[PDB]
Amino acid sequence: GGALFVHRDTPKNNPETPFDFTPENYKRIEAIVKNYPEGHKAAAVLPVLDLAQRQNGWLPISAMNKVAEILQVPPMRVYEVATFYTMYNRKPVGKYHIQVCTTTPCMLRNSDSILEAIQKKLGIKVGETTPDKLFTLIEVECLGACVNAPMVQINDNYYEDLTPKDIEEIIDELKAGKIPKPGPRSGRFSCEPAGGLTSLTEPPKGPGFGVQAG
Amino acid sequence: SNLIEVFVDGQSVMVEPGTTVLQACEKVGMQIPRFCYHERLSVAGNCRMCLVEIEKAPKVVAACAMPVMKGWNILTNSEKTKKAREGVMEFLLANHPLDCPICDQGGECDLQDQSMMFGSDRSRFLEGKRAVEDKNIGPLVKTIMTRCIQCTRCIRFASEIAGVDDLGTTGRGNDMQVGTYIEKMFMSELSGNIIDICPVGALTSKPYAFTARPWETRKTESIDVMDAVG
Amino acid sequence: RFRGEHALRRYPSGEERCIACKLCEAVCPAQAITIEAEPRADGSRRTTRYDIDMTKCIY
Amino acid sequence: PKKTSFGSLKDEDRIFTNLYGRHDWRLKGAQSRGDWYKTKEILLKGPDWILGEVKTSGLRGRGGAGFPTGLKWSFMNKPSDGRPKYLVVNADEGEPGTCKDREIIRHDPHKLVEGCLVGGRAMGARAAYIYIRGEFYNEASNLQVAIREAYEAGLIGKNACGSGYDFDVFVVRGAGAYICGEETALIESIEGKQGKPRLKPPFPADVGVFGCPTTVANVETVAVSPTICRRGGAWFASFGRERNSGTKLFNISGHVNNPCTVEEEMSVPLKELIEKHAGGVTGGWDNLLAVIPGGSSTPLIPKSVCETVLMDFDALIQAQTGLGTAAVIVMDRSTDIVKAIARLIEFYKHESCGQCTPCREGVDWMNKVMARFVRGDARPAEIDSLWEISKQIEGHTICALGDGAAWPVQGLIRHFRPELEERMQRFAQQHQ
Amino acid sequence: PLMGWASTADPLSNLVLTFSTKEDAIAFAEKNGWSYDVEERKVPKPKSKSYGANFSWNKRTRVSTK
Amino acid sequence: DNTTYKNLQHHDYSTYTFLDLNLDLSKFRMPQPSSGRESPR
Ligand SMILES: Cc1cc2nc3c(=O)[nH]c(=O)nc-3n(C[C@H](O)[C@H](O)[C@H](O)COP(=O)(O)O)c2cc1C
Ligand code: SF4
Ligand code: SF4
Ligand code: SF4
Ligand code: SF4
Ligand code: FES
Ligand code: FES
Repeated sequence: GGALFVHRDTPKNNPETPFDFTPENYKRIEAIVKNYPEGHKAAAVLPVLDLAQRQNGWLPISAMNKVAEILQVPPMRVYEVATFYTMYNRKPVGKYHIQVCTTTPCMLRNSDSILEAIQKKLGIKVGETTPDKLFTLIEVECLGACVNAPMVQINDNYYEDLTPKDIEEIIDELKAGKIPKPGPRSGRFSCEPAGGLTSLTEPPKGPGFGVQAG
Repeated sequence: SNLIEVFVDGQSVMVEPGTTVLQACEKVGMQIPRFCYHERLSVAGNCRMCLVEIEKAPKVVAACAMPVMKGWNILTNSEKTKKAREGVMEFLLANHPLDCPICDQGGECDLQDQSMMFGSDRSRFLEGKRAVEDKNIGPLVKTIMTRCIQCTRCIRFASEIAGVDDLGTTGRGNDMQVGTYIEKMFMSELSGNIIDICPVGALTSKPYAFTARPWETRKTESIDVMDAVG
Repeated sequence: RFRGEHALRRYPSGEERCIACKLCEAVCPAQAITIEAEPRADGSRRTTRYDIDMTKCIY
Repeated sequence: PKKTSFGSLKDEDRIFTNLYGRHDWRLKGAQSRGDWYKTKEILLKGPDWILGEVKTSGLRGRGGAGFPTGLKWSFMNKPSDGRPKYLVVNADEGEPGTCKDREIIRHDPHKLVEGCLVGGRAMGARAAYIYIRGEFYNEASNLQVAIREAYEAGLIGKNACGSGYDFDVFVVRGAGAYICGEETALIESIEGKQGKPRLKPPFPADVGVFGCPTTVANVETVAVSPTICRRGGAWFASFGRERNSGTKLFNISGHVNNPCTVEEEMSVPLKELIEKHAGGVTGGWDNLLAVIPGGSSTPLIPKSVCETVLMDFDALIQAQTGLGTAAVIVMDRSTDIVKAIARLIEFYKHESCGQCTPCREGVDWMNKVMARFVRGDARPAEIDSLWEISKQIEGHTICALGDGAAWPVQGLIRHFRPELEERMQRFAQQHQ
Repeated sequence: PLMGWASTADPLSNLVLTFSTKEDAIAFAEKNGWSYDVEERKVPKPKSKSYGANFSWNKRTRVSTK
Repeated sequence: DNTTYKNLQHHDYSTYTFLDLNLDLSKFRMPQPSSGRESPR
């Protein structure tokens, strides 16, 4: 299309670029493949390729061909799966991959202020990996954590109910390397009403009430 | 006995239990306009031009893959259908280049035929018109992918019949490119035939190139040599 | 709007504005035109032989 | 029975304890909280009693589908075949302003798993997949821990709960796409092929995951179902109007003080849903502009309507906007709603697949047109063009997303049209 | 040699005559006096396409990429 | 009825533990069917 962040092709530079799984990781992949009925075994392409991106921060095309080899599937399905889904990044990123929900009530919640504050505090524009390494900034659509005030994502974590000052706090904590507590902050610990802790306040019922007359 | 009465415009016809809708309309002479469906290729819901209304039924059903229970009455010219066809044709013509002068299939391409004989007469939607990076493939197949309607024919053929399995789609929304992701040459026996299956001018014959034009040429029956299959 | 003789035109920085698309030949009510188009060096398409019979031509 | 009064809630009769992340999260905590109690007697009591139990409850599905569960799960009662059966629990939560599945699967895993087992034995499924949004790594990991607890306890697996039946469960993370949450394309995302939805004439029931009969059901349905079997049928049917009965989560977002998550009676006045549970509308009840009921796919509700309209599938259909996932968002008057809904359209454009031409083209249109409305450089006649675009898209495509992308615009057009042409006109003036 | 348009003495080259049924072809050929040769009509062979057969369990047919 | 958030243990996950727990879930489960073939090809 005309409006795109990055196109999807392999032009050059990684035909043979080395990628190898770790033996323990072969054990892991075997464990994964054991979860599907035989005669298919192609269902594991997506989880195994996930794993590839997991141990190697970004997958080169040699990783795609390699997974296709491990599962003995035509590689074009591997490339296809790699492009069609958002998780997989086919281009290298930094150690920390920053993701913000700009769409809807996060958007209604001032999250744009969060984005701008990030761009200034880090000092770079959107979509560009920072000079040196380890910080990348892209906005993603709804991540599902919503009632908690506008959320930002770092690798496998949810920072919820985020004000710009605390954004700066987190970012500098990552500059030092100490990863802050994942859970949402400024009260609201684990998705609650801030004021009342309303609805159920009572001790939960035991294994009763189930009489059923049977 | 393993036959089913199903009306077409009130005209009954006896068909087999599990023949498609499009076939059932073929039997009485209706040819429902279509793209991605092809006689030799497995069914897909991509083109959406096959839509047809069945009375008493609120939604329009796709005639390609819909099996025919007993007693369906298939109204081809019902207003809802024609509106559906005009719609689908419009959305297809939304993003398409104007290549008909340069394009090789100008005397043939089914977008022009079905465009006149079905779709609406005037377009809309000014700001728009995405473009696609073209991809060289073989010496045989000249490739301009901007004209691609993304109808999945070439894929299904290469997979099932050709057996190479090297063609696919990568993308979402507006942006889906149909072809090799790694820019590999695709060449095989039977590969050239793909230029007949591409319904639009996306794929065409490289050596035949620009030389000719369909209406000007005189077709002549013949046989083949160089292969004992006759 | 007067109709004289059949000049071909080209773009500024002349490209041979003719694309070879065959239409002018296709609608010719006297059939008198000829177009044969071989893709040239640049890969763009122009006409090899583009002919008219002003005899046959009804203007 | 329960008369027109609804929205009054009774604690200790609720379904989900711990939803706020309290007390003890384990098989031991959930054990003492009532999960997995007598459940062997359910499974040995037979499938038909479970099915008839759900139908007696008359509960309705989730995810905005609104279909009755007893039928969907009743399809699988077909005499068995040489091919296995599965239970696919949908853990994906798409659309904005929701949080629906996340909080449940985090704070009460064993209820979800127990639901999976009860449904599996009910329809005869061999195993239960759970496909979760890949964003949820930590969450689904907690799910892994709880499932491991279930196997170590011998609670599921071979001879689950010591019963005469064995039911395994598997869990698969997602690849991070919205349409993976759709009933059908989910199947093939499990199959490893890029997720795109199948045509409906083959049903998921008839030909499912790996081509074998299976069903798809949301975390709410599956998770609540075993306790539905343990509450006695009509008990659950006590709440809500007899058309749509029982309880459901309502996750309030948008602009209100204390946006949060609660569980309520099915039928509730939206006004009460705001007042007596989550804070209040910022700036007062009169400061609201419009409210989006349920999922983002649902059309707008104007003030004078949402004031009087309760929360019900059928009642909201009377409001012309079908109910979504029940997580509602509200909008300040100060905000520009055209920008909000336009951005929502951008969400739909970025999440969709390229099979049906009508979404992959039309939704492009509505993106660019809605952006033009944001800048207001269009002309007044064009809004109706946008309408007929939405109509010609709706109903012509495979999945509901295409339909789901048509409704919001239509909503914005119906009530708020006169708000457009003043922005149209002030662009005419300001620009010329 | 002046231009190179194709040329012939073949006054009958460009004729074509549309007939409804073959009996009318042989009829007009017989009657009109010049010898003829008939080719037999061919049609598409009736097929069974079941969309579900794309996804089937043990059957070799399965659609990759769909 | 002490009020404290008790899932704090989930903050302790590096990015392996999901799949590693899948490894720890090895066996414990019925062998799944073979269909008719090794691969659909
Ligand atoms: C566009 C679209 C989005 C969907 N999003 C979700 C989702 O976020 N979560 C989910 O569990 N199911 C989702 N579904 C699937 C529905 O849950 C499914 O149609 C149905 O509700 C499952 O049956 P149930 O109501 O018994 O759970 C989606 C379906 C479509 C078409
Ligand atoms: S593909 Fe068809 S519609 Fe498009 S330029 Fe070629 S002839 Fe015209
Ligand atoms: S290249 Fe041609 S055959 Fe292939 S999807 Fe595009 S239009 Fe269809
Ligand atoms: S072939 Fe004829 S109609 Fe086409 S560009 Fe040339 S002069 Fe014009
Ligand atoms: S409407 Fe769009 S997203 Fe949905 S199945 Fe069709 S092509 Fe895919
Ligand atoms: S033939 Fe039915 S969708 Fe193309
Ligand atoms: S709206 Fe931002 S996370 Fe759902």
